[PDB]
Parts: sequence; structure tokens; C-alpha cells
Amino acid sequence: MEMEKEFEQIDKSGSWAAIYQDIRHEASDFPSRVAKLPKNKNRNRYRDVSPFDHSRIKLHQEDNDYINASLIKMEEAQRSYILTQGPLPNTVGHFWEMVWEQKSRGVVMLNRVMEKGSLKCAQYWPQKEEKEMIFEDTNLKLTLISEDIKSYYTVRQLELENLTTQETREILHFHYTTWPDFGVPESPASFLNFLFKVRESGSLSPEHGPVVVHCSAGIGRSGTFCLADTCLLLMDKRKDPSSVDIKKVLLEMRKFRMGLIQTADQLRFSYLAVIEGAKFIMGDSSVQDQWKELSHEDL
Repeated sequence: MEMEKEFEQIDKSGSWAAIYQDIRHEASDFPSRVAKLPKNKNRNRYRDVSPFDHSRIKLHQEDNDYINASLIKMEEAQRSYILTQGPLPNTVGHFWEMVWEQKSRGVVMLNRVMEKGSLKCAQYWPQKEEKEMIFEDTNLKLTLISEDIKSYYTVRQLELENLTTQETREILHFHYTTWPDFGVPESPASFLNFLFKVRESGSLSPEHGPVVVHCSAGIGRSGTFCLADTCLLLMDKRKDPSSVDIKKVLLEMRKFRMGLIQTADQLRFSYLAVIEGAKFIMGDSSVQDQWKELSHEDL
């Protein structure tokens, strides 16, 4: 069944909430014992969002290897992602340690530091070239090199230095700044334009470690990003849009981290993004230029 027709069936019958509840019911449940250890209580932003033991990222340190981060491994698509929470004031150093150890080239941030009047993430990267950050617990230094600000998203070029070895790497920070406080964006053009900017950078490519994706809890907006990317990749590999079942891909991803896609309107939005993205995958290259125009990214 073409997903565009499934989409109309669900929309016309008003059954998004019902489909979404079925997904919750069917989703995997695996233990998350390490997350719940008392020594780790101050490393978790939300009590009800934990990585499963089997897919958690381990820090390469002997004292405490725990970070609230999961490795999503999509075997058929041949793409991996690290999904993580917005770093806390005491875990910013752990965050950058993970980036270094996993050899990531890109960090995708889908939230603002302050949303709905409350703090959702620590300010974990430098805002001025001349004021670099030093993370003393993990022996890393971070410098802003350059920033490219567009209307609803910003790309930053960062240099991460391992102070123990003096090795350095370029990290790209992709910051989507215009996800609304409530609901989802009305059109996915801006979303897709951003996703293909991340792709074009090489950050999702197999020669690098997995991209790090986060929002506040690392399951909702972050899940929507990974779900759309994997679905479009699978349609690419097969050049067959009707083979790909978004609901099945989502349940597969939910084997690796709980709760991905937090609302029925994020699910609907995921279908819309994949449907519109398909036009490009199946060979209408000009659509990419239309997304840029519609996104009103400039100025």
C-alpha cells in the first residue's frame, strides 16, 4: 500500500491517535538497569526516558561509563544514529567525550536552549570565537570556528581538541531553531531542506562515526529526524516507495531507544515529510530547489 494512500485513509478517518496508540502497544520493552542505578540519577534529564542496556553508548572511562544515549543501527538502510538527551550542566563534558570516542562528524540539535519559558538543554557549545570552552573532567577543548545563520536553522563549524593528545577534529553543528513550541511545523519543506543539508555535509555517511541527534529528551523531534532519513534512504536503495512501511521502520527503531515519536502529530508529520521527500528520491531533482525557496531560509 502506497503510504500516500494510507495517509489519506488515516487522515480522512481521523485515526492518527489510534494508529499511534497501536505503535506504543506493540513497541519493544527491554531493560534499562544501568540508567536506573543511583549513581546515575544526576546523568538523566527525565525520569521516564532511559536508554536500554543493550544499545546504550558506553563512555570509554572506568569510573562511570554511563550517558543517556542510544545507538540506533538500521541494518538494511546501512545507517546508524546516536540519539541522546540535551546535555545537562554536569554532562556537557560526557557529551563531547562521546562525540570524540564515537568519531562523529555531525551533531544535530532540534530544540532551543529555552522553550516554553524553561531550560531544555545546557549551553554546550561556545557562542563566540574568542571564548573557547574547556571541559576539565574529560580533557577536551571546544572552539567556535564559524557560524552560518539562516532564518530557521544555523550551521556551526567547531574544532574539538583532545587535550591529552593534541589531536583535533572538525565537528559540524546543525541547529534547527524554528520547530514551534507546540505542535509540528505546518509544512515539511523546511524540515527536508535541513535534512538534506545534513546529508550534503557528509555527517551521515559511512566513512564517519554515527551522527549525534538530540532534542530535549532525544526521542520526539529526534525520532522524527531519524525516521524520515531512514525511510527515504530505504526508498532510495529500492527505488520503490510502496515497499517502505513507516510504521514498521518506527517499531524497528524503537527496539533501540524507547519512545521515539512522542505524539500522533509527529507521526503524521513524519509521513508528510517522507511523502514529500519521495519526489526527490524518485528523480525530480528540481524539488530540492523548491524546498529551499519555500523554506525562506535566506535573510
